[PDB]
Amino acid sequence: VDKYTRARNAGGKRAQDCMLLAAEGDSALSLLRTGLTLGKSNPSGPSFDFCGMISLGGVIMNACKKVTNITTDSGETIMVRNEQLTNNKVLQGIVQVLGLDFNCHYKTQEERAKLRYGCIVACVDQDLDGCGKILGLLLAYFHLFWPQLIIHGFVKRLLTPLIRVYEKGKTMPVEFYYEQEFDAWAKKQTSLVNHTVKYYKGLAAHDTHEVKSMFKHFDNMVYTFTLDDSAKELFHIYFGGESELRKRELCTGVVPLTETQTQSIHSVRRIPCSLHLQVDTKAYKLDAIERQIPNFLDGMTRARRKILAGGVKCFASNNRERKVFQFGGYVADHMFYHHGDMSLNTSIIKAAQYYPGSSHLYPVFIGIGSFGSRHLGGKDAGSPRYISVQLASEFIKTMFPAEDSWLLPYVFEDGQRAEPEYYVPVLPLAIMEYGANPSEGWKYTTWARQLEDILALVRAYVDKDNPKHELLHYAIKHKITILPLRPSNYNFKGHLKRFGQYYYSYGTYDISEQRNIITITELPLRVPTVAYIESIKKSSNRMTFIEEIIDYSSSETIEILVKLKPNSLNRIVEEFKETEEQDSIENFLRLRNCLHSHLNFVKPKGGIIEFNSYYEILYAWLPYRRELYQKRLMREHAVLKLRIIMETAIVRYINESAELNLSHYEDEKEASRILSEHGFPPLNHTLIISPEFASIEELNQKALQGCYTYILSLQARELLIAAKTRRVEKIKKMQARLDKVEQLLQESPFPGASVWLEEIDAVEKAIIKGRNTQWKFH
Amino acid sequence: VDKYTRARNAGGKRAQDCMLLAAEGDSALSLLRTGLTLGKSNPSGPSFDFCGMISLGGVIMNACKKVTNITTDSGETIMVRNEQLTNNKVLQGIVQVLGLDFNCHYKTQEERAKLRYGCIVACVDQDLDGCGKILGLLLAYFHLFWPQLIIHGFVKRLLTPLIRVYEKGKTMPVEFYYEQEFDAWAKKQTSLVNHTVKYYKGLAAHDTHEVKSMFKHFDNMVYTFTLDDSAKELFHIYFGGESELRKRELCTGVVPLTETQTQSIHSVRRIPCSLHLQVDTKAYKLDAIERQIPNFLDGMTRARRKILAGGVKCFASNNRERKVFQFGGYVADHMFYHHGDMSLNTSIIKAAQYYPGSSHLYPVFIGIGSFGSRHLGGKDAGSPRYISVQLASEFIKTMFPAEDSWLLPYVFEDGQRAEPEYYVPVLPLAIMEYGANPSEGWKYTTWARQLEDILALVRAYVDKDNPKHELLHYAIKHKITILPLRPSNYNFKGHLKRFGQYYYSYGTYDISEQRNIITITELPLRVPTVAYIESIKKSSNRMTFIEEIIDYSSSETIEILVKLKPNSLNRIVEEFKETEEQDSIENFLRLRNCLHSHLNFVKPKGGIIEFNSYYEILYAWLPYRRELYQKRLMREHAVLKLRIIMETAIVRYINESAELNLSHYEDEKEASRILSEHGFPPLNHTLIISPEFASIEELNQKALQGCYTYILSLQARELLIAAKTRRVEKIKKMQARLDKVEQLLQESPFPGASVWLEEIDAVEKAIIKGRNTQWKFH
DNA sequence: GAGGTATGTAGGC
DNA sequence: GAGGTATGTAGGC
DNA sequence: GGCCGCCTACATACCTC
DNA sequence: GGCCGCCTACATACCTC
Ligand SMILES: COc1cc([C@@H]2c3cc4c(cc3[C@@H](O[C@@H]3O[C@@H]5CO[C@@H](C)O[C@H]5[C@H](O)[C@H]3O)[C@H]3COC(=O)[C@H]23)OCO4)cc(OC)c1O
Ligand SMILES: COc1cc([C@@H]2c3cc4c(cc3[C@@H](O[C@@H]3O[C@@H]5CO[C@@H](C)O[C@H]5[C@H](O)[C@H]3O)[C@H]3COC(=O)[C@H]23)OCO4)cc(OC)c1O
Ligand SMILES: [Mg+2]
Ligand SMILES: [Mg+2]
Repeated sequence: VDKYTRARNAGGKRAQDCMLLAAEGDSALSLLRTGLTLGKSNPSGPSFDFCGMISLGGVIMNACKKVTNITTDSGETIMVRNEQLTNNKVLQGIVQVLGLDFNCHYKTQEERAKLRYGCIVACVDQDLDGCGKILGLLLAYFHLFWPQLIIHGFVKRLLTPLIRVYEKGKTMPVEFYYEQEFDAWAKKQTSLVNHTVKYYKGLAAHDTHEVKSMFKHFDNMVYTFTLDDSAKELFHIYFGGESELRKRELCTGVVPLTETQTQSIHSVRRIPCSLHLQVDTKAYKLDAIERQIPNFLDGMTRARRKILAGGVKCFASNNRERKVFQFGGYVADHMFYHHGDMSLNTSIIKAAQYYPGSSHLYPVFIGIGSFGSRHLGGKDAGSPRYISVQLASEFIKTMFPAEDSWLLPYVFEDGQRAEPEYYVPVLPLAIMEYGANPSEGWKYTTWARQLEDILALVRAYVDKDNPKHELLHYAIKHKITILPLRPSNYNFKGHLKRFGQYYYSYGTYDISEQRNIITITELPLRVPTVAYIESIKKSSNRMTFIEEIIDYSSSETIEILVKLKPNSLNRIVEEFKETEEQDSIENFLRLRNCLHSHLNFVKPKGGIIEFNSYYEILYAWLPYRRELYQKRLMREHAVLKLRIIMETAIVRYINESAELNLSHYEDEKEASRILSEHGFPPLNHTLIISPEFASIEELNQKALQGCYTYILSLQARELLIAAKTRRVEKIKKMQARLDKVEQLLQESPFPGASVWLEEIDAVEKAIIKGRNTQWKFH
Repeated sequence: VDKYTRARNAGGKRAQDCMLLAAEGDSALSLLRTGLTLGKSNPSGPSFDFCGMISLGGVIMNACKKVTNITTDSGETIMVRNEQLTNNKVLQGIVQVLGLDFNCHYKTQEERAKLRYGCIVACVDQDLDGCGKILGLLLAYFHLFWPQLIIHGFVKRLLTPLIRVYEKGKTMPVEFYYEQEFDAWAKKQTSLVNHTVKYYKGLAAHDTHEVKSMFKHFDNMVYTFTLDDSAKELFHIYFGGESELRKRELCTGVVPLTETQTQSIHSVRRIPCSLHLQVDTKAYKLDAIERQIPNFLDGMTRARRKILAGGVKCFASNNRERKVFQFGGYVADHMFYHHGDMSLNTSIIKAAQYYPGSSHLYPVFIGIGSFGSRHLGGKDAGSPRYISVQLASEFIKTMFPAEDSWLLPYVFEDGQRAEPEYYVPVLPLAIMEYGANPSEGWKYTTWARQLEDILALVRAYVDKDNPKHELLHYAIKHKITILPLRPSNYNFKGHLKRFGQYYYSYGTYDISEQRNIITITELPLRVPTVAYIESIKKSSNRMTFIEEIIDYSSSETIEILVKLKPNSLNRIVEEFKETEEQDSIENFLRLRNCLHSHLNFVKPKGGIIEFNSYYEILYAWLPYRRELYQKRLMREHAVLKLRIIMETAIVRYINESAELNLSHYEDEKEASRILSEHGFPPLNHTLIISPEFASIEELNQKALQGCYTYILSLQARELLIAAKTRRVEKIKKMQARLDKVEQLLQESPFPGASVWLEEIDAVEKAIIKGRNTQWKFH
């Protein structure tokens, strides 16, 4: 068994006194090695005797979905392990280490005494990924096979502090375990004075003195799992079985533990399995749902919106090419991505990919390097080390305006601003892209719609001159859906058809009877075009009718020749019995693809939402964009009023500076006093010149007060009359813009509808420019 | 054979038309895959037929040092391959692919026809590492075993452009191959207008259109190696044999190719092996010498000083902990490290390590995490992802002053400033650290001296009040070396002894005759203390006298018990015959270590230098520090005079601003004209407030001219009388400092000697503070 | 007297 | 009517 | 996310005649 | 510096009675 340092005096007569430390990873392995190799000067703490160490190798395989429970009709319920379940390395290694067998029920004391270890202790990072997923899977495995071990306290975990607050002059921390508990303590505290807060997002984050202090009290922080009667149904719901049983379980939200329950947990270290599944596992499931399911407003997940915000910040100053690993490091540093860089780099590569049938029809990045062709389905991309990306600055700036970004709700990580909670683009991305992802109860599949039907719908909704504007609003009222929405034909030489309530994409083929070669030039929408030939070479009877398959397709195009038997050409027609929707050759070559859509997204609040059609998603996305435009115009009006009054005061001071002559006043106090005496308005120029994320009410409440720094901070060069004339012209331009904004707020359909129209035209032009340049705008 | 995609139609009757593409890495593999899978629309270019692909897996093993050439006395010179040479994976894979046997000499045409490929083509990055090292090793292998293959043009390479300059409106580049050629072309060019310069520091840097254009002319850029009569001695010198034979070969410098030779190379693609060894291999050897051998001024290699400069820039704003991989990415991005991050992260970890016997006695970083203990010799450090570092801000700022860093010579990469060419600290790091590195002809071994003898020497050199000042200067004159230099005793409980001309470090042991257990508590200076017990468990007779060895040592301390045979205690004394320098037990347990020093460093110019003693290194380091102090004081004097005159002009304008009243002047032109009329001095305040990297002559030549921006850029708040009084006091302080500087330049030993003394005291205090806090200054 | 074997360091492929 | 087998996507371990 | 072949020198061990 | 086991759902194939 690899990554297993055997504990001495284990497996013998003293085996009942030995514990096995199951680590979720190698960082936990290193922490355990340090703690157990403390050795001398720490006799109370454990050493490698009576303490074995084993790694779980990340998450483990869910055995609830592997067991079959067949042939229980013989009077006994026998459970048969899957061959994939039998051949797993980590589970069989754990079974070998413990010396346990599946056939035996560990009822009496002797059966447990047969074990090679007294108990198994799990050490995982104090986070959702590991405390609720890895530990949850391990607990489910043990409950599924040997419930008596959990009942008799064979399974336990070592609990580590997530957050430590140190008060100055005191060496003991508060070691809080959950974010909610720490927040409650902080709000209970009068102030955070002389308090240093440290977050341990992983076991390896602990320091040498910290791990020494932990292992000094290693007899503590060890909690035994207990099995209740209600735990069976919870284990069945969360792991294994039908997905729907957990769907209705994951649409509610995590119920926090009562104070009495937490007090019982900490007083005596006996964690019920039901409570663990209710809290930690459910929290992990909800987080994974919010992490792997896109938000319908921006059509992109937390990872991809985080990447987009990081790219916007990184490439704003200069659009120079950046290596994928460097950009991922920048995103993790600035956007507070605390998971890793393998998945982040993979997500960046996927976001920057662009080929026929790729997931992203309008990528947010332009990629320099080899990002993979349609033939490998994006799997042939090069390493992130030697691959560069750039921000599609014009497409993003026309699709995600910065002024909109200023007014979006934002996610705050540890009190610091991070990527926005959601973006509200001028056009719905959730309808314009492809995707097929499972996530802990819900599957997400989306097929992109044409960028002619969506444009028509949005323009008819916004433009009052559109003849279908009133009809479209009535459709919004009563869900008529008068205008059509159709799958995108871009980069697809086949043809889409609709039968019943389903769409099918067909590849095209050429038959040369005299040459007896079948030429296929376009395959279904998202087939990898290389796994396709493997599928057609593995169909037993399909391969019998043919002799050779050669792939002459270059990049971006498909051209495959099939040499078949001379007498089979008619026989195939007799073999497959073509229907009205697919031909005999299409049936033979699997050229038809039924496209299914699972329109499951996450709400802006954080829940799950399911749409029956793409019209519903569009109708849900419309009001958010309307309200964003309206509030953006209102904020622009307010800030422009403030800027006009500030600039008028500035010009007045520039005019009167000769008369005032503040060169003979003591300091800023006297100068501010005399400026207030002369009637100059007090206002904080920092907020006026840059409101940033300032709402209307706070903008007003902060601009009503302030200092006279605007007057004091202006340089001598601004006193020249040319600068004053430029300032006056700027005031005229700003007041004209203010009048235009006031006109915009009174527009007939809704405020800012015309601005939405020009934005739509600009983003359409940018998208066309991208399409006709292979998404290489240079 | 792994990483080998067999070419079709190879190994048969058409094998003579097939070529094998030997790639130094997987990025080259990806480039070759793209080029060969271009396929359609590129019929002239090659495809996977007639073109095999194989990876070299980085550098290969040098077979010149593995062959033995034994038993040639039988009338024939038979060469015997080493078992390590036989068992190498990559070389045997290449041999299998080609179908080459070692016994046969490929004289006639039939023997070459027996080969499975027509020729072997090497593709490597156009840089010193790969074109001169990997290709050089491959050429040496082929020349050593089958010279007739090189003679008959079996070995060839594909050459790629290092630098491409594109002129606007023209699609063809200039594709320059060497830095010298590109520099000559650029200086020949009148100006760099409408020219875009792209550097390809690796094959994967090429773009899709670029690789398509390259493979369109793939019949070109293929150069066959030719063997000359003079190539045998060159191959022997550069690879294999004695090191000294190349020592005198690497102390000269690379001789550039003549224009006629380069014209012959590019006319007919026939590269002589002698020219390749003379240019590319020698350049690689010189670069590796400069890369792996520290500079005696700062005692750190190019990578290490690059890391130091990157850390100084990164942690200057905030000393917050940074992950090792993040810091390595920052260093690579800002200091232009174009090799990787594996070696960079390893170097960062080694630089931040601190334990008894570690290489760095005074690390430049304080490490948060597990950097490894003395037991594994630093090999037990954790992964760079979960390990943090901080800059030892006070130690660095007292040891590498910033004002010194302003005046150092700097390395410019592609016209952009990078880490300094060398640091010259207040105390010689080359004398105060450990190290043992081979580098292409020279070995570097250094044992740190005590930080009491070095301090005494430097203080006696600098302080004129020291009673040995004149004696030390006379010693400098005639190399007496009156004062002693001894190895450091810190973190070493043993004792150093000197015999003849060599120093020996001894571990200490305690003998308990009644207990019959030998307890060793301190081992030699740099033994890993775990490989030590492996060495003592592998000595056949040394293990016979003993029964058990147990390691009770914790971190930072050594405590090992040896249980030996009851009657062996006296027999060991009879077995080993103790000498006057080592005892019988010390001989038995290998507790004596002779410390050897190979004082080989790199000159600031770029050569190699060898010192016979540490006194020579100290005497070489002293004048550089003296001159830096003198020039720093000169620059301070000049810039302080400039700041005095600028501030006096500023105060005069602030006083007269009421009378001037520039508020009625049209623009900056008239304002500057009237200021010049009033007698205000013109000078560029940007250089005055921050000369940054500016010499005396350029500082003067730029300060004599300038604009009046200093007057125009000052804010209104500065016109208050308190600001004017503060400015006047600042002028008084700066003039007093100027007088003190003028006094400093007239100091008796040399200018700035006293400043050197205070610097020495400050760095000694900071070092002591680190020493007594386990290098954890917090 | 016998050497050729294996190790080991930092900066790189 | 027979189900259990294998695959496959993106974000994570 | 760990792990593994190589170069370069030079000294020091062991091993075998 | 590449490469490899897992979770999550769901539809669609094949395979076998
Ligand atoms: C060895 O050390 C540990 C490894 C792991 C697993 C892991 C486990 C594996 C395994 C591979 C991996 C690997 O995943 C790979 O990442 C790749 C990243 O690029 C993308 C393109 O492709 C991904 C592979 O699809 C995936 O397989 C690790 C990445 O980060 C992890 O957490 C993964 O192959 C065999 O078992 C967990 C640990 O404890 C927490 C460890 O200590
Ligand atoms: C697989 O892909 C390639 C690999 C390579 C080699 C390499 C080769 C190896 C091998 C390992 C390695 C590995 O070195 C390892 O790095 C580690 C980095 O952390 C430090 C602590 O420890 C280092 C190991 O001491 C070293 O062994 C690569 C790192 O960068 C390289 O260049 C190395 O084990 C077997 O053969 C070259 C290529 O073409 C250019 C490749 O395509
Ligand atoms: Mg985690
Ligand atoms: Mg290179």
